[PDB]
Amino acid sequence: MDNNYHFWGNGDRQDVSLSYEDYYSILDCLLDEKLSPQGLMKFKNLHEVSMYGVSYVPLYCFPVAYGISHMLTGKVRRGHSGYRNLFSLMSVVLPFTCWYAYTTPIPRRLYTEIICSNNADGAYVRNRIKQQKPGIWRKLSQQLYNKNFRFPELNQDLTATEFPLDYVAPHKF
Amino acid sequence: VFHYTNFVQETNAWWLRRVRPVYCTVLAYYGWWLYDRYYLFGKNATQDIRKDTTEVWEKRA
Amino acid sequence: MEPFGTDERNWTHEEKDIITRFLKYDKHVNLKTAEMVYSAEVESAYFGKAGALAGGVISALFFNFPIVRNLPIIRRSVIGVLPFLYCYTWGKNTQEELRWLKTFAAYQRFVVYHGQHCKLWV
Amino acid sequence: MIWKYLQRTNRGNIIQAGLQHRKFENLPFKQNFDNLTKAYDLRMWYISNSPHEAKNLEYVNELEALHNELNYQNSRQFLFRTVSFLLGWALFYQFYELPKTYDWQDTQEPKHQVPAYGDLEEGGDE
Amino acid sequence: GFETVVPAPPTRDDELRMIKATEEQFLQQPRYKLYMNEAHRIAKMNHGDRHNNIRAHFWSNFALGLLITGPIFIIPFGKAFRNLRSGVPYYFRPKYVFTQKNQYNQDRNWGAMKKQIPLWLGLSTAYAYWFTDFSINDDEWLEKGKVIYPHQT
Amino acid sequence: YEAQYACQDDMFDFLMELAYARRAADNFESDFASHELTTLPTFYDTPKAAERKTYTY
Amino acid sequence: AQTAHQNRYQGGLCYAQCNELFSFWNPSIQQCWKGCDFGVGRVNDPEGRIEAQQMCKRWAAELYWTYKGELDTIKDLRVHADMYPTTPQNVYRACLAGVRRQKF
Amino acid sequence: YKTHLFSWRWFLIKLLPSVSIILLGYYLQLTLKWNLFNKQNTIVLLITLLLLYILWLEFYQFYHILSFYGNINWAFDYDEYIWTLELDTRRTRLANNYI
Amino acid sequence: SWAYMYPWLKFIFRKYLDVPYYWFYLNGRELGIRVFFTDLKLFFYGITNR
Amino acid sequence: YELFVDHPDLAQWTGTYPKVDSSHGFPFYSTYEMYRDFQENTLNSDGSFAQWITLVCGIYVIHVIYNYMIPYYWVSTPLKNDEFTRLRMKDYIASTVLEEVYGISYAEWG
Amino acid sequence: MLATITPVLGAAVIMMAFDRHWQTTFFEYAYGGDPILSQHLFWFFGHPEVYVLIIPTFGFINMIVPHNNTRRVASKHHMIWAIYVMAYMGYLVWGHHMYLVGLDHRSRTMYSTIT
Amino acid sequence: MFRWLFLYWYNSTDTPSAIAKVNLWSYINLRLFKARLSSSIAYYILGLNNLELKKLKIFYKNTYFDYIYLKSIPCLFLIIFFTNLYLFL
Amino acid sequence: LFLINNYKAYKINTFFLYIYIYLNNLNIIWYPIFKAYSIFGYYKSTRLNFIDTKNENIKRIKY
Amino acid sequence: WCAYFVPYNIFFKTHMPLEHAYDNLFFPYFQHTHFLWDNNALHIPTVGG
Ligand SMILES: CCCCCCCCCCCCCCCCCC(=O)OC[C@H](COP(=O)([O-])OCC(O)COP(=O)([O-])OC[C@@H](COC(=O)CCCCCCCCCCCCCCCCC)OC(=O)CCCCCCCCCCCCCCCCC)OC(=O)CCCCCCCCCCCCCCCCC
Ligand SMILES: CCCCCCCCCCCCCCCCCC(=O)OC[C@H](COP(=O)([O-])OCC(O)COP(=O)([O-])OC[C@@H](COC(=O)CCCCCCCCCCCCCCCCC)OC(=O)CCCCCCCCCCCCCCCCC)OC(=O)CCCCCCCCCCCCCCCCC
Ligand SMILES: CCCCCCCCCCCCCCCCCC(=O)OC[C@H](COP(=O)([O-])OCC(O)COP(=O)([O-])OC[C@@H](COC(=O)CCCCCCCCCCCCCCCCC)OC(=O)CCCCCCCCCCCCCCCCC)OC(=O)CCCCCCCCCCCCCCCCC
Ligand SMILES: CCCCCCCCCCCCCCCCCC(=O)OC[C@H](COP(=O)([O-])OCC(O)COP(=O)([O-])OC[C@@H](COC(=O)CCCCCCCCCCCCCCCCC)OC(=O)CCCCCCCCCCCCCCCCC)OC(=O)CCCCCCCCCCCCCCCCC
Ligand SMILES: CCCCCCCCCCCCCCCCCC(=O)OC[C@H](COP(=O)([O-])OCC[N+](C)(C)C)OC(=O)CCCCCCCCCCCCCCCCC
Ligand SMILES: CCCCCCCCCCCCCCCCCC(=O)OC[C@H](COP(=O)([O-])OCC[N+](C)(C)C)OC(=O)CCCCCCCCCCCCCCCCC
Ligand SMILES: CCCCCCCCCCCCCCCCCC(=O)OC[C@H](COP(=O)([O-])OCC[N+](C)(C)C)OC(=O)CCCCCCCCCCCCCCCCC
Ligand SMILES: COC1=C(OC)C(=O)C(C/C=C(/C)CC/C=C(\C)CC/C=C(\C)CC/C=C(\C)CC/C=C(\C)CC/C=C(\C)CC/C=C(/C)CCC=C(C)C)=C(C)C1=O
Ligand SMILES: [Cu+2]
Repeated sequence: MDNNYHFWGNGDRQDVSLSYEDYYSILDCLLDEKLSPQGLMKFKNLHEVSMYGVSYVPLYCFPVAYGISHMLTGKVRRGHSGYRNLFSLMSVVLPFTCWYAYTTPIPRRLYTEIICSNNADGAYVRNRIKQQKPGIWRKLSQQLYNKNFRFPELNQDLTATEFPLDYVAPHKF
Repeated sequence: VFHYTNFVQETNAWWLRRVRPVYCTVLAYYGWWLYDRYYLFGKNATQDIRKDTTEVWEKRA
Repeated sequence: MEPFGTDERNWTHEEKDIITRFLKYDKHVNLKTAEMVYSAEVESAYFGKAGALAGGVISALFFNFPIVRNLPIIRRSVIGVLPFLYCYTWGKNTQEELRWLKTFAAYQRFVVYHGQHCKLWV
Repeated sequence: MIWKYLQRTNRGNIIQAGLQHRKFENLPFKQNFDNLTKAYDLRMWYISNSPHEAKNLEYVNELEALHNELNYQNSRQFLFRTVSFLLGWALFYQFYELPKTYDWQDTQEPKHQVPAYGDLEEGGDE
Repeated sequence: GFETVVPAPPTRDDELRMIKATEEQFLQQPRYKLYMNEAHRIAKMNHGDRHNNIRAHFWSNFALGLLITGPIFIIPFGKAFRNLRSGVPYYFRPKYVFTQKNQYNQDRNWGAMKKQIPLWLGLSTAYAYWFTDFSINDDEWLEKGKVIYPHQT
Repeated sequence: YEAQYACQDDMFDFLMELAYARRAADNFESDFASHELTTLPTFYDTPKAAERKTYTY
Repeated sequence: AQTAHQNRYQGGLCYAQCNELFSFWNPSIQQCWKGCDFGVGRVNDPEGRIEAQQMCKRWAAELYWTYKGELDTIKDLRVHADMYPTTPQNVYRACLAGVRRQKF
Repeated sequence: YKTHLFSWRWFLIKLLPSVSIILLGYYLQLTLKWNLFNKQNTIVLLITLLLLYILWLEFYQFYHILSFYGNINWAFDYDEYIWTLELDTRRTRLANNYI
Repeated sequence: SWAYMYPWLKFIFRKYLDVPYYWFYLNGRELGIRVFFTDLKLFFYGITNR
Repeated sequence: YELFVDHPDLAQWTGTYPKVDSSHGFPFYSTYEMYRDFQENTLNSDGSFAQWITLVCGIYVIHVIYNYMIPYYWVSTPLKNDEFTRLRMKDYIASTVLEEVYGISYAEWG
Repeated sequence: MLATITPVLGAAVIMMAFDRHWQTTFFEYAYGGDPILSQHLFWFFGHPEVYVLIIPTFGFINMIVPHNNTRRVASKHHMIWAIYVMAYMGYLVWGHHMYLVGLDHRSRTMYSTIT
Repeated sequence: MFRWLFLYWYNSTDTPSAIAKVNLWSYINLRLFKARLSSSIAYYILGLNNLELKKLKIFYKNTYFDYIYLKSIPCLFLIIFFTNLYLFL
Repeated sequence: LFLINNYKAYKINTFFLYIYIYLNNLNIIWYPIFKAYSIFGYYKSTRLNFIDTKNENIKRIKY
Repeated sequence: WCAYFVPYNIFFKTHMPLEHAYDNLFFPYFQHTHFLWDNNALHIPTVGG
């Protein structure tokens, strides 16, 4: 528990977790004219954080890919002599590690604020993700229901008078 | 020998130790003067206005 | 005019058939798009049978090939039919790929024509 | 007693490390990469830290052969691991449903595919 | 939001009072702090003061981390260079320059240092960033950019 | 008039053709603009611009 | 360019006050300096201040096309950092601010 | 919005053959010390076939790229009720031409 | 062979170019290293949860 | 001296003189010709004037970059709030360079 | 200098050929082309080209005068450094052939100053 | 195996003229590795009777991180103290 | 220490130690020299500290 | 089959590119043509050799 829990870019263990790919996909189906200035500021701060985060992700993945490439080459560490094979084979191993990292969702205070806000901006973003990005919204709604968030857009809504628009995954009642 | 230095010491050591400091310090003071003039305009103006008396300032106006 | 992203669902056979029939026989589509779809169909129909015929010939040869001929019938037929299966599946796959690629290009043209993309304008 | 833990350094941090005896107490009966590299390291350290010329030169001769054997073992390991990795990659991409539903906005240039400026591009003349 | 009442234009006495306040602020401006005369001068100076406080805290935390992580992580981490994974003690493994390392444990000590020093600095900076608070100079909504005039202060 | 002054006749004709196409499509930049979500934040982006602005005599 | 001093440093405290009032890229600093010059030797007189204000009105009118009554019907005469001399009203407000800042 | 981002999931499969070739070449280089010409002809022929495959792929892509600039279309003359082939130049973003 | 992958480099390094100077007072924030060390923790938590 | 004895090529590249002394009479086994371009084309050597001119040009180019190149990338899309202010902020530093502004104070020279 | 500058000229000439034949519109302002880019690329090599032509001419005199004068040449090191400074500073003055083309005053002033 | 050039070249018995009698040239006897000087500076100065070699050794190359950290503790504490003084100032 | 020694004999206790030892034994690495000088050059480089003890370096004036 | 049959049918018997021909490109969709390229016929020696 660091000493910067106030920081917007920071996150908590139980905060809403969203992948970088999911965030970039969500950016596609949103319009700035339909967001309040506060929501626009939230999105701008989120982009400010993501600008550094996306670039740093390969930095985080580098050691794992380097170790995997060494293991693939063998049990011999030949230093400069093996750089050609190490970085030719690592040129495909590191993309796999970055793929896994990007598919891995990470919690963020900005993510939870933008998604779970109980205002017009929150409703708008949730509805846009539900309509234009059903695949992402299914997982997002499952996560929200598991984390005890109740909204009319959630497919797991037990007090709704209209049938869900997507498959409801198994969960504990 | 270990002390062989790849530097042309013919008048270069004397220049760098005697002529360089003088004009380099002159340039440093000139740059500081420019920096202060540009950035501390308000303080300098206030000090100048407070140096002289009200009557002389009225006469100048 | 459809969901985009890795979590989305890839085009189904029924959806592709419906979309191509819509492009062929709909009134809102343009003559150029209809011609594109028709040309796709006619120019793709060939590979489906070309691959099958090539596979048949190659399998007929491989049945009498030096080792397949002396192999027992249980091994002989199975080994000799492999080239036919490979060529047939290749022909069908290439036919479907060409037809679907050109139909998808026609669908993109239709979407641009009717302004149904949220990030495309003149 | 803070000095007794900060300024007092362990004997192992200063004195040269000895030979890990358990590493050689019991060894497999296979002339494999592990035994070959153990022998290589032993001879290399002895050459580095020994003043005996007669034993070092023969140690160098044996170490060249050890290097060749280790190169052969590494070649086998590289072949096996690289082939396994390539086959796994091919099988993964064969059995993996590649997403074919990405946005195609980039491939479309409505203002360029149909020239918006029309005849005004050629000269003007108004 | 709602708008406040706009006062009537100041009289000559009010103008003189504002001039005196601006003169006092200019005099109070430190000599060694180089800030240009502009609408954002006071806001910039406040931001710089907050950044200086954060810098002080960060460097204190960095020094404490260098003091602490050494005996806890780096020194134990140097025990891994005593022997190679094969069990033989550490020996020099040249890359392209066959450096002479006749000095006792020169090879082992230098090899351990090459990894310990970067590790020491990395752990110290991680400790500093972990235990340093930026709350003072953090503005999520960027509401501290409002211009403050010398006479208002 | 400002645009006419800043643009030569040929460039103005190009932009007028673009304007005709856009009007015929009935397109407003607001319903297509989504780059604000990616633009970096600034003091001018504070949710209270009236309060951000400071007025004095 | 149109002020009374070959550089802003020759001008007294009024120029520094104008620089503080307006942002470094805001060209209304020049209009504030013009107001300072107009107010030189007039701010300390009840009639001189009104004369300087009329001078500001004339200066704005000569700088930009304006109609009779705009400067009289200006709603707020206060000036903010991001106010630029793009209109007669802005020019007049900057000139008035400079006149107010002028001390002697 | 014209960012021109290509999928890595699609790029890696295309990239596989080249890394396979370079790895096979390194293995051949390493094994040349204790192997004979006849035995290594297997690796040589595998590398040759992979190189031929990559050459075919590169040629196909290059042919598509060079054929882009020839814009050929069918135009339907209604008075004659006839389709006619027409050729025209291309207009696109200069980044595409540079790449 | 990686020639046509320059759009990713542009997408990464254009957002760094568009950042303005710190002392021009547009946002008054620099979070590079802070974001690095925070994303380490965030990725750790995300992987553990996943 | 350690660099010269261990890695003569790098010592020659850096321009270090042979640090060993052959007073005993036997020449060293790794002597090399001196590459002194780095130490000669310097502000403190025969290339002093060339390096002064190059330094002046480099400072001018750095100023040109700071004023004209980096700011060009700050704004590349329409801005909702204070677009004109944010554009003029970057335009001021480039359009108000003293190069084409200073001189009127000494206009009597011409 | 020729090694440094030749690829730029090659690329510019190749782009000209592509525009002429394939109509790539690299230098057509209608759809993003930059006619002034062609001039920039050409002159970037053109000025170093004339510098390359001239620089060898100085050596003839620098050799002949000492030979006939039975005397060492004056400040050979300084002459070498002067020719080098000219060579590697001629890469920032290619715009003096483009003053009036309409380039920004900042670049114009930089080119004039270095020239 | 020689460290000094003068000792190396004083009395050489493995010269080509001597080795040509046996016509055997082992690879281990290469002049490239035959002699190598120490890495410490050594320079000759005039003595009472002849040149004498003096060695200039400045610092050791085998210090360890524990010693370095022990030497660095005062600097860290001084940094902390100065920062605290600034904060309280 | 007494408790640890008491539980040493248990096979279940030694199972984790055996797993750790197996993992450690599966962690060996080789560090070849990739310079043309190779093993003999490395040996000659390391031989600095003992040259003074060789016969050829003993003081022996020809005259 | 791989080097002569399939390339022949994919190149001459159809003007429709395959997916891998342009999936990485950003051109609009278009068809091929063997009779509007390489007027010098420089590809004949290449293919033959
Ligand atoms: C008649 C005939 C009969 C015939 C009969 C025949 C019979 C035959 C019988 C059969 C015979 C054959 C038998 C064959 C047997 C084969 C099997 C066998 O024996 O083993 C072979 C083989 C033995 O190894 P090897 O291949 O021979 O190689 C040995 C080498 O010595 C290795 O050398 P190395 O040390 O260099 O290794 C490189 C290493 C490392 O390389 C590196 O990357 C490191 C160095 C990088 C240097 C360059 C970059 C440095 C940058 C700075 C880094 C600073 C650190 C911080 C960085 C932060 C980010 C910036 O690389 C990796 O590890 C890469 C993968 C990393 C995965 C993620 C991390 C895993 C560990 C997690 C530990 C968690 C602990 C939690 C504790 C909690 C306590 C409360 O087995 C394996 O190694 C298997 C490994 C498989 C992968 C395991 C992945 C585990 C992932 C776990 C994730 C957990 C996540 C959740 C954590 C939650 C925590 C709370
Ligand atoms: C290698 C052998 C081992 C020994 C060496 C160690 C390892 C090598 C690296 C060592 C050198 C690192 C660079 C110098 C840093 C210290 C400089 C200094 O003492 O002057 C005071 C100077 C100013 O301090 P301050 O104003 O008091 O700020 C502290 C406050 O708490 C406020 O904190 P804050 O969070 O707000 O950050 C403040 C900072 C924050 O500024 C930023 O935001 C900049 C960073 C932005 C993010 C990164 C963007 C670029 C990378 C993109 C990567 C893309 C990958 C590709 C992705 C796609 C494809 C896959 O902004 C400022 O205060 C304004 C000045 C910014 C200057 C930045 C440039 C520094 C380097 C150039 C000058 C020095 C020469 C370096 C020579 C080359 C060294 C390698 O120090 C800093 O630069 C800030 C503090 C940095 C952290 C502490 C560093 C302690 C030193 C050991 C670090 C060991 C490595 C681990 C950390 C990583 C490096 C930072
Ligand atoms: C940005 C473009 C990026 C392009 C990326 C392209 C990527 C692909 C690359 C592929 C090609 C790689 C090979 C390149 C070969 C180039 C040709 C060559 O020379 O090869 C020789 C090479 C071998 O022939 P060689 O005769 O043995 O070569 C001898 C050496 O070259 C030695 O030649 P040298 O004897 O003539 O040595 C001259 C050197 C020797 O003199 C020196 O040592 C330099 C001075 C050092 C001391 C300075 C001290 C100053 C005082 C202290 C600092 C004062 C400031 C205040 C701070 C201190 C306060 C106390 O002095 C100079 O001329 C340098 C200027 C020094 C001024 C320093 C000013 C510093 C101020 C800072 C800002 C400005 C920095 C400018 C750069 C400075 C130099 C790095 O040729 C071949 O192998 C055959 C030809 C191969 C051609 C290959 C294809 C080339 C394609 C090039 C395409 C370029 C496109 C872009 C062009 C336009 C860019 C703007
Ligand atoms: C007239 C113009 C040319 C027309 C050619 C027409 C087509 C002919 C095809 C013939 C193919 C070879 C058949 C050989 C059978 C016999 C073999 C034998 O006995 O072994 C001996 C020996 C080969 O011994 P081997 O043990 O079999 O060698 C095995 C080696 O592993 C194999 O190594 P090697 O022998 O090939 O070594 C030579 C080496 C050296 O390389 C060469 O030899 C170069 C070959 C270039 C060929 C270019 C062909 C152009 C014309 C195409 C077709 C034209 C239309 C034909 C008619 C219409 C269609 C029916 O070759 C290479 O390594 C080449 C590498 C691969 C390159 C492939 C081509 C380039 C592709 C990339 C660029 C393509 C675009 C153009 C780019 C440039 C643009 C400016 O062959 C010879 O010495 C030559 C033949 C025998 C001597 C001549 C006997 C007759 C007397 C001469 C009559 C003709 C000339 C005089 C006319 C006037 C009379 C009064
Ligand atoms: C069936 C059992 C009986 C025995 C069978 C004997 C095996 C025969 C193998 C023939 C290999 C032919 C190599 C052709 C090389 C040129 C390819 C080319 O240019 O591409 C055209 C065409 C491709 O044209 P395309 O443009 O449609 O490419 C399609 C691209 N994708 C895949 C993305 C859709 O080639 C192919 O269709 C496949 C080429 C594979 C090349 C692999 C080279 C290395 C391995 C060779 C096989 C080794 C087998 C060894 C025996 C094993 C027995 C178990
Ligand atoms: C050791 C002596 C040190 C002396 C101190 C000075 C040298 C310090 C180190 C070098 C950097 C000098 C930078 C000076 C300018 C900084 C500010 C700036 O660029 O803006 C002002 C001006 C720009 O002014 P402006 O036109 O942008 O004005 C800004 C204000 N408005 C917008 C209102 C107009 O800079 C220039 O004009 C730079 C022109 C390029 C060449 C500059 C050469 C300076 C003189 C030679 C110095 C040589 C020092 C050598 C030292 C070592 C050898 C002894
Ligand atoms: C040359 C190599 C060594 C030196 C390296 C450096 C060289 C760099 C050269 C390029 C520099 C940059 C300039 C680029 C110019 C590009 C020009 C261009 O696009 O022209 C292309 C030209 C086409 O130009 P074009 O002008 O016809 O283009 C048509 C476009 N319109 C209609 C608008 C005019 O094509 C050729 O030159 C022909 C290439 C034929 C290749 C044939 C390959 C066959 C492969 C066979 C194996 C595969 C399997 C099948 C086997 C079957 C066997 C039966
Ligand atoms: C969210 O969580 C957090 C973060 O994000 C992840 C943080 O960044 C931070 C920031 C702060 C930090 C201090 C970073 C914390 C980082 C950590 C814990 C990871 C880094 C850890 C290390 C570098 C330590 C590594 C070292 C070791 C494990 C020690 C290894 C020791 C070994 C192998 C001993 C070997 C020795 C022997 C076998 C003895 C041999 C003896 C002999 C005599 C030889 C034999 C001889 C004979 C004769 C037999 C915090 C606080 C945090 O909580
Ligand atoms: Cu020129």
